[PDB]
Amino acid sequence: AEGIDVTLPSTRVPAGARHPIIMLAEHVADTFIAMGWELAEGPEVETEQF
Amino acid sequence: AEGIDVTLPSTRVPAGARHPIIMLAEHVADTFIAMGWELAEGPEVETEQF
Repeated sequence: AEGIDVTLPSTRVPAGARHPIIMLAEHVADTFIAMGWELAEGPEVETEQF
Repeated sequence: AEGIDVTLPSTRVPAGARHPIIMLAEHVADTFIAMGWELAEGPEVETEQF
């Protein structure tokens, strides 16, 4: 007796996901960090001088 | 209209934590991987030859 349905849904938290483009950028970054490189940043609104 | 108490507890999931020793190993591994090194493994029960 005391038998339960072990296949009943147990996830009360909705499905979440990071964007694949962010995931690809994350994997690309990890590849270059593992080779000794670093991550630089820059503003989106740029001067014409640069 | 009456406002709510914005400081009421909202975290219904208990507090979790990774072990500090595991996190220190993660930071140590990240430090050497950022220099080009890699991570090698080995069983804990070893032969006396090795």
